[PDB]
Amino acid sequence: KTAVLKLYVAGNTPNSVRALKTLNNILEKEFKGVYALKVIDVLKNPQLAEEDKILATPTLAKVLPPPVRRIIGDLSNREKVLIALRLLA
Amino acid sequence: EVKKIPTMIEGFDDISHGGLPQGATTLVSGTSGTGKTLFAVQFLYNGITIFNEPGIFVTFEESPQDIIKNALSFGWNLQSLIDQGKLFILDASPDPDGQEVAGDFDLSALIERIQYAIRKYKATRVSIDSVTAVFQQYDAASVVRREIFRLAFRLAQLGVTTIMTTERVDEYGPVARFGVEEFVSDNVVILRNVLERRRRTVEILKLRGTTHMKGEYPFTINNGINIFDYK
Amino acid sequence: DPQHRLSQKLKERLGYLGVYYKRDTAFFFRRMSPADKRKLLDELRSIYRTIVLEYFNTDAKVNERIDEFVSKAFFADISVSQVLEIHVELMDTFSKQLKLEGRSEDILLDYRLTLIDVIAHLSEMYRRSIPR
Amino acid sequence: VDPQHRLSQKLKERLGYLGVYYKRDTAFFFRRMSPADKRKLLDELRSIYRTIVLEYFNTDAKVNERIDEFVSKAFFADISVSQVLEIHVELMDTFSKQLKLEGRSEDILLDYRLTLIDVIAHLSEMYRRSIPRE
Repeated sequence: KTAVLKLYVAGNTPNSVRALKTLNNILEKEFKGVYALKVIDVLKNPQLAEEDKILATPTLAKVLPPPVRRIIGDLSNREKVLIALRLLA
Repeated sequence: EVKKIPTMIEGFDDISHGGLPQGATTLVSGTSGTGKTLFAVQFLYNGITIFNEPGIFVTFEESPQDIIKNALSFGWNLQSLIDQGKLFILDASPDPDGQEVAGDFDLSALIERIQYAIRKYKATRVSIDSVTAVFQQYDAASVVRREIFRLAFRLAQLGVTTIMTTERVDEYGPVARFGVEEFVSDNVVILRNVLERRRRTVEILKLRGTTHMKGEYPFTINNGINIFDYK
Repeated sequence: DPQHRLSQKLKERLGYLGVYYKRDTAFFFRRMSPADKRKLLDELRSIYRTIVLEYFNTDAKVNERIDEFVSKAFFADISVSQVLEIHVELMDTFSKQLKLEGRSEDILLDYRLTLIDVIAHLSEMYRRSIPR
Repeated sequence: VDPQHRLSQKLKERLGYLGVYYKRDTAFFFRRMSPADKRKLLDELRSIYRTIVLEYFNTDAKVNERIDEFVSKAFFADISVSQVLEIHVELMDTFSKQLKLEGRSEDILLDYRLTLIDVIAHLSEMYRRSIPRE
């Protein structure tokens, strides 16, 4: 019932903007529980992308709930995001 | 009118009339077990130990810890260079716990990580092994293709000399798998390994805008690549 | 200089785009039962103590427990003072343990960088928060 | 007692006097300033911090109110802790070359790490109250 998430984006490209939009509305409306979403621009904070071995943008790295998993893409296929937040089997 | 930097790989600077085109990308293509990875390591190893030019090794399938020990298997201790901060292995291999795809994407983070590593370690030489693996870790060949081009473009702008290793289908056919020779096009080196006993060969298929010895030449793998019989 | 290397580290890891968030007031430190209050406090102590002893080690990754500490501090809304209290108490223990060994307490001063590291991160979450 | 301990007790004392949370005007943030107004702000901060450091550890000084003046300007300008550390480091670098030219020990510079912790601690508490709370 706690989410710690990092969203790695690349500037303000449409894929990144879409992913942030999708991900935000899921957390505030269909998620219940406490969460913190960190949005990181790899063009501005590359070292953070090196630490987490990020290759693609946008990338969603779930820290909590366990186990740690990565989701790539603008997050159009929402179910893959819901399963990670545990809101659906 | 194009300048080259010496690889110091025995016999290569001669068949290539100086070495690799500075500030450019050279493809090094071949089937499995042709010495592409060995070529890529030796390139950076010499750059560091002979010319004190730091290097980045980008790996797409092999883990960094299997690069270092497969290098031991070739006769070189990379961990020393890493510990002096002259060699950096960028881990661009997949996460074994898996990566789920849930929409469209690009490889911007990869490009920025590489640029960042180049500037942090002041590198002038980069090796990328093996770029075809990417096509199999993501199913969007057209964006993968585009990102590889854009990576080459950025590497050029940063004024860095680069080797990209590439898998082949067969010893005599398409130059590189997934048609990467259509974007990274100017400089191509092919490595073959065919049968009594194995025969290994190196061919400089293309080195656009400059001179090179043409055709296949034989080489042996004995503590490095050793090319011979070329006058 | 470890001071120049804390500075460059902060430029590399901080200055995020934004932090979106939802906290529950029921789980703030100040609103917890006396049992849950110090249970939270033992976790913070453990993580920080883990951070400090691994901070100057070359091949360790202190930054993700720094991030775990900060997230934990953030969701409980613990004050900066409480963080400083954790540092001071831990340093006191290190001090009494160092006296029994007859060794210098001068290394303790370098852990002040560790403290600055943590406080910087915690504040950056707040400073980069996108309320509502 | 130990100044680390009474830096500590002093921070607990300041908890009751703060407002529950604060509201700043984004128009007055550092990131929206002209390059000229930006350097105008950073030099005032540099000047104030230098004054804080050199009067820090002085019993008969009112360092806490210049600390409060530094912190207030940095917070309402939305200055980061990172930027504060940069100010400290430059000053310590200046101090270092001046102490070597006088042939004195650079160990006092380590004592100023406490001064830095004092300022950033206050600044960070302001940020903890930069979002709505109850």
